[PDB]
Amino acid sequence: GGLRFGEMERDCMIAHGAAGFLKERLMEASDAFRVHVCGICGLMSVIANLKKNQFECRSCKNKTNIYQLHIPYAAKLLFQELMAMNIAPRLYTERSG
Amino acid sequence: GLDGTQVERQTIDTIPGSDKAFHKRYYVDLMDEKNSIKPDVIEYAADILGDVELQKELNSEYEQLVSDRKFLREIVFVNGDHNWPLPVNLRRIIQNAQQIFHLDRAKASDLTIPEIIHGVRDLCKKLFVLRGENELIKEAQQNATSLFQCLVRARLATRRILEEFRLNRDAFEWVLGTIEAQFQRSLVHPGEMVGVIAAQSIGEPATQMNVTLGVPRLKEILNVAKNIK
Amino acid sequence: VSTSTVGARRRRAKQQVDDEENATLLRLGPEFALKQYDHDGNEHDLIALSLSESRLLIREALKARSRARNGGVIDDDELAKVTSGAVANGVVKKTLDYLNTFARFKDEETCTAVDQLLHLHPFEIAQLSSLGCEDVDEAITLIPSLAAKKEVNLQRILDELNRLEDPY
Amino acid sequence: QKKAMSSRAGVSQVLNRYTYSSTLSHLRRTNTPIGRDGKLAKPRQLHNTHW
Amino acid sequence: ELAILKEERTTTPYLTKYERARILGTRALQISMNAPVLVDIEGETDPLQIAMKELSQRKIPLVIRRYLPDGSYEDWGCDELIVD
Amino acid sequence: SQFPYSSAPLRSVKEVQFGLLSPEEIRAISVVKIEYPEIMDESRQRPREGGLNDPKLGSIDRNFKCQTCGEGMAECPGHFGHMELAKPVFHIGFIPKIKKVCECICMNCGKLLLDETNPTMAQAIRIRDPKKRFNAVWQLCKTKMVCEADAPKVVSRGGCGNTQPVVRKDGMKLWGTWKKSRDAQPERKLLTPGEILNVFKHISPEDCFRLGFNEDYARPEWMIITVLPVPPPQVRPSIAMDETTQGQDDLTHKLSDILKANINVQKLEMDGSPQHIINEVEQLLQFHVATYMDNDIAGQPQALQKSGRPVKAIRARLKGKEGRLRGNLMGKRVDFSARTVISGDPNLELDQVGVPISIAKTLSYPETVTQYNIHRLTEYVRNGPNEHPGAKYVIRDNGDRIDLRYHKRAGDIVLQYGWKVERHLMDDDPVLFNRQPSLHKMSMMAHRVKVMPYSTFRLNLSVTSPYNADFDGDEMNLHVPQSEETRAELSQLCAVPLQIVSPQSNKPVMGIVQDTLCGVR
Amino acid sequence: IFIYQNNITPSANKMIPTVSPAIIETFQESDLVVNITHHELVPKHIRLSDGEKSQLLQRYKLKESQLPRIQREDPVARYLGLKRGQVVKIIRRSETSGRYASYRICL
Amino acid sequence: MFFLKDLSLILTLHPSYFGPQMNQYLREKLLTDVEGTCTGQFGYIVTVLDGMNIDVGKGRIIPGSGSAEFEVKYRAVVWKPFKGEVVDAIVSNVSPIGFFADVGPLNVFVSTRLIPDNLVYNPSNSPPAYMSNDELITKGSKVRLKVVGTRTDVNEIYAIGSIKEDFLGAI
Amino acid sequence: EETVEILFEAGAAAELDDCRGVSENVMLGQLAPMGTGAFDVMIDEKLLTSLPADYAPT
DNA sequence: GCTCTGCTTATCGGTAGAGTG
DNA sequence: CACTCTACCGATAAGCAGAGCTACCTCTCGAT
RNA sequence: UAUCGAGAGGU
Ligand SMILES: Nc1ncnc2c1ncn2[C@@H]1O[C@H](COP(=O)(O)CP(=O)(O)OP(=O)(O)O)[C@@H](O)[C@H]1O
Ligand SMILES: [Mg+2]
Ligand SMILES: [Zn+2]
Ligand SMILES: [Zn+2]
Ligand SMILES: [Zn+2]
Repeated sequence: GGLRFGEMERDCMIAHGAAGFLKERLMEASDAFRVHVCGICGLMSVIANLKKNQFECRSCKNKTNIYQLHIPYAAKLLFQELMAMNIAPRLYTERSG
Repeated sequence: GLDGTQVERQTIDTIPGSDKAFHKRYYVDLMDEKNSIKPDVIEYAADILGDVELQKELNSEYEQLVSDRKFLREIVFVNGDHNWPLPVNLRRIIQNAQQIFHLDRAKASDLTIPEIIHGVRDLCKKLFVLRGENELIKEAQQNATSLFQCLVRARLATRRILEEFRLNRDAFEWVLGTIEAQFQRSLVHPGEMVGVIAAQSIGEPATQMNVTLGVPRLKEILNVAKNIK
Repeated sequence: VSTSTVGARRRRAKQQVDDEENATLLRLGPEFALKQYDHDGNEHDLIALSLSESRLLIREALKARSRARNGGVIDDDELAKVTSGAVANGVVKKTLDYLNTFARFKDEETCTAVDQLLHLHPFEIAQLSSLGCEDVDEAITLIPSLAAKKEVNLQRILDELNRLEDPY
Repeated sequence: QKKAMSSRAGVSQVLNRYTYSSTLSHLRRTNTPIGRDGKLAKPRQLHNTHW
Repeated sequence: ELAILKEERTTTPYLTKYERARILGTRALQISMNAPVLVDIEGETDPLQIAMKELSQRKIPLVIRRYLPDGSYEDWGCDELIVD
Repeated sequence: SQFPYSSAPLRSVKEVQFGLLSPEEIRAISVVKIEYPEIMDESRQRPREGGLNDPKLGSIDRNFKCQTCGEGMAECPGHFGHMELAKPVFHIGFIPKIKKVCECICMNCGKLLLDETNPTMAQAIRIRDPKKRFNAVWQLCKTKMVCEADAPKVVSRGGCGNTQPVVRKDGMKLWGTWKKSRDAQPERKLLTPGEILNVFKHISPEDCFRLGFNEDYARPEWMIITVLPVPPPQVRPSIAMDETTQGQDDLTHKLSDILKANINVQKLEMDGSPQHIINEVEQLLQFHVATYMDNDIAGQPQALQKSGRPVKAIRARLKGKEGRLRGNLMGKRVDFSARTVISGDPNLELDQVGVPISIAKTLSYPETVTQYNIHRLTEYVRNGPNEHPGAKYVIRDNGDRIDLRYHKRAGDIVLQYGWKVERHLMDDDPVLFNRQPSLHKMSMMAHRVKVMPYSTFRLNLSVTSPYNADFDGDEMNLHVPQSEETRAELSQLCAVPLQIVSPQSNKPVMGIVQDTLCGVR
Repeated sequence: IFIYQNNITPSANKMIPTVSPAIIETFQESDLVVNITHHELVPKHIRLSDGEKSQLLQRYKLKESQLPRIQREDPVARYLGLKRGQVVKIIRRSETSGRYASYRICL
Repeated sequence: MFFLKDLSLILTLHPSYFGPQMNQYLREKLLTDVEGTCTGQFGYIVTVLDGMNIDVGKGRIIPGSGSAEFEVKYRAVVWKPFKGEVVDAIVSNVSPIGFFADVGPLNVFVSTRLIPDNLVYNPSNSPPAYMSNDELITKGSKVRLKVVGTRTDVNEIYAIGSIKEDFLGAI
Repeated sequence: EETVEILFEAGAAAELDDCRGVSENVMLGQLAPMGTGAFDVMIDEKLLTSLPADYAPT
């Protein structure tokens, strides 16, 4: 197994201002994952065949406005668990105010 | 605007003492010869006595020190405490200049009085915490450095520089350059996560520690308890 | 890969079927709305280009790029060689020859005359210039959007357009 | 078994055999089933009557 | 729009400890990927060492974009920020 | 680099727009309808299409690619299904909010019981924050017990005149009591989810806003469940107790229970329904859909597994010290870490840490191959994973790792510039060192490695104080940065010498101690 | 300014916002026996003019919601009759700098 | 149908390209990558305006990879066809199933069922053409067609025409 | 604290989360706006032009 | 199993105003 | 013009339920 | 190279 980098160790790296190190610990050294999201509806509802080079969010009828994200696997899991309870957590890559 | 690692307890020398002892240390009288600067510590001792235009400077110096003493005694530190954490340890800067420039002796200083008063007064305008010409920025900058300026003026007074520390021109310009550089180094750096640092600095001692005290009292405060013990 | 100024369009509860592109009904899709925005956020009317306008811009841009590469010192087959890559040489050469044989107003003198004559949707303004016509009957057929606008002169427009049209 | 919650846990334990002294102590141990939720201190104190 | 003109910059003219650590690390990474180096490389060939040499000569070709709370920003080159 | 190439632009998340999933949207994103509670085809291997492990939901198997996206189990994110419910049920999380909305609007036509003509009510619509607006509105409309047909000549506001109920919550059920006109007899009827659903669909867009809801993202009838999103197997994996014995996740069983209970609601209203049975069977569908999401409902028994323990609902997955946020997102277990007993060393520099050889051969750092280190790194590769100073992997620009344990011709490897060599941990590598509890920032400081025999981590005695370490069994943790950027953060921000003075009290946190302090006197 | 002795009925208390643009303020006569702004711990609060407030917001590039706040019912806000949106400037002793200017905006 | 469109392209630059001609490299790279390519969303990007003066902006260094990301904003002449749009063309080939007509960048297929009945394919004629009595559609004939369908391959677009309507045909 | 209640209320009120906090970015695996993350790093095209011409991209 | 706070229900007047002699 | 007699909103408690309860680490044992 | 628990321990 791997050691637990717990919340108090997180706080220590915040105090150090070591943002790169903390990101790396919690991604490259753990559960970093790539997901595809729809640029319109913000859900992880994209069907992505990478050898065929084709992406589509069927709900939005969208094959062009599609982004990939690097997030913790446990974040992908959290968001799917919220969806299973009828909560829509929409991940957008641009602001609007 | 300072980083917690960059301050040390220093005494602000215009706060203690009687009005007589205060006047004895800081006032220079170019008229009364026995209340002027000693002649063996300066080269220009002859051209000093009687100069009313140079006495106007020394009056503006002493009036400022009196303002400081009044400000510190009536507004900031009513109970008279004069030892406080402040940046840039002035005692070390001076004793290094005394060693670097061999300020031993019994040697007359070539440092003229207007150089001291204008040098120090110009220093207190280069201690930039906040930059910008906006009226509010300049006001915030003056408030941010008010206490430190008093510490500086209380040390770098004409009489003390010449009689007590015995600085020459080379050493005095170095002290000014060093103070300015060390003050910049003592500013907190943007990006500093002072929230978590505050949280750990207060929380860590608590893990190792007829009015209520200790942890039960801390809990009453932080929880904003309605019925304290 | 390459994207544009129009963004957003986040999901709404109600769908829309006023979208299918029909040039007859002036439905040009989400990219070619009447009001566009430049790279500074400023509002701007859609820039639709007649065959004659487009011939001037493309030819000017290609020879201006060639001059800039030469530090500041004619033919379409030579002008299309300014582009980079055989795919670009192809599309540009095929586009110039098409414009070379269907641009009525082949100079900027006549083109600005047509510009002032016409200056009404930007799509129609480019169609009237690109498609030579004899009568009003032929214009409201090929461009069925001019139906309910109710403000002709159309005929003297077409007459001036056809008179301005140089021989070949 | 069907009531494993609400039932008390740890009443039976694997007999400690690390060393002889530890076996003797294990056979003479007692348990107060108060919990760990609700701190207090009173049942944890060495009461005079424990003498 | 958001960008603050050089003449109206109000933020500190010194490189911060956080800017220094990120600049050194970022530049080190770029050097190990064979980015053009702006100083002579003698005996010290580690990416971090070369990056520290460029820093000491004000030769790291990077710019700090300091965001202010309202979203506006000042670009400062590492050639112009003061290094202790 | 370990992710296969995708043409989609890589971006980060700048905004999260929360809301509810409409019934239409739940169906639009679904890749399969879930109808059959039998997980397996017929115990004849493979999963039953339309069942809870329909392969269209995604691949969790090393040898079967996903039948929806074509990707292996590593890339496949999982895809949702949908399950149509025979009868609308409450969302267990939203019952108390549904109750508040019912008391706000007319339970007949769906109009806000008060209008902008009412000055105080006109003040409440001014509130910019949706949550606060909803409360200010609800504080007014709760007591309005009649839908007014007329504004306060006759000017009509569109009201219907009906009296409003006094709504009370009773478990998963809402009861409304209308006071028939002095005092007479009041009749409390049940406010079914379906009844409330239809009333809610008649709320106007303008009244939807005044209630703090959102026409596109949080429409108030989406708090009633008519179609359930079925999460993919990635959310609810199976486990194998003894190689050939596999059990299902608590969520898989609970969705089976919802599916079974849904079928029995269809089996009643079409044939043998003794009424008092229709209410018992519909109530059971409400139960399974509620305890699937939240199994700590106060005042009623928990859903139980046949083993007797309570079911692990989704709500319990996310809360608490061990839940999804504090246990998997704010902190987590990490690679390139180590732990062992600590010892003191009078002959180490303040900023060093002595690292056992075995630990230094297990941990690694991926050094990029350049002209300046290719000779050095080839030597490490020849030494291999078991001899120090050595190396464990060679990483190509494509991402393919070469495992140096199984490469019998390691001497015939040629390193290309731009490749990476995962070499052993070596002297002066910066590492983050840490003793729990991590009470302040100098509980985690960067030390310079010194590789040493024997199995303890070695500390200079003067760093014991900030760590509050001693050597009576204490253990400490070591973390290895994996890039030029994170190495530099350790050496340039966290290194021991940078930490000698702490901002806590503008004074040092390290001094001379024990033997050296006794001896110096 | 209406000083009462014991209470003001909630029904009569509603006659207070029905009288704009004129402003009615109420004080219990007890609460005024001591002037609280004369206390050591209450530094001098000075209301900013509409122009001074704008100058403050631009210097910090601030929205109003990003300033520290003072409640309308705050004893010193009531003493000054602060209305929603108005800002006080507060000059204060400081043990690290001697003097520090704090700004609060009224809710 | 020609337009002026404001477009942009994200270019990622590897650190070995962090040299003295970086901006000029990106400007050439934009042109090589964008000119002549087709998308269903904008159409054919024919030529980029003011290529040698394009403002490439500053490159953002991507944390963890060292590479720099530029957003190169530009303005181009684009050509996209539309269903319903009438356009002129030049026929490239004639065959028993109709003819093919070059409308600028792309090629349009007109099938026999979208050709008026009196136009008869005559292979014996030299050169081969669809003929009538006063009509003549051979290779190189100016024709006016109506785009009745656009199909998108994201590489080349495919449009099917018709001259089976009023005012359409040879000109 | 109150993890699930916060998220239910956020859905029902269509809360927009601008992801400016430290915790947001930690849980999204993104460089947090703190310390070394409180600014962006750009490439200095002007300082690169002092290199010789043979260093130029081809 | 124990402390706290906020939120959801009864009691308290308290008036404040038409019905009254 | 002196009386009550009830419809109001205060201000009460008032009772209630739940939410929370240091960090990291080791090992054995039983049930599914 | 399982999961859920419990118990005993280390600093
Ligand atoms: N239950 C616990 N929870 C959290 N931290 C704990 C702990 N038990 C021990 N620790 C950690 O270990 C330290 C205890 O050190 P010990 O070795 O137990 C006593 P000391 O005060 O260092 O020495 P002494 O034996 O001379 O009195 C605590 O200060 C903390 O750092
Ligand atoms: Mg110990
Ligand atoms: Zn979508
Ligand atoms: Zn899949
Ligand atoms: Zn109604």
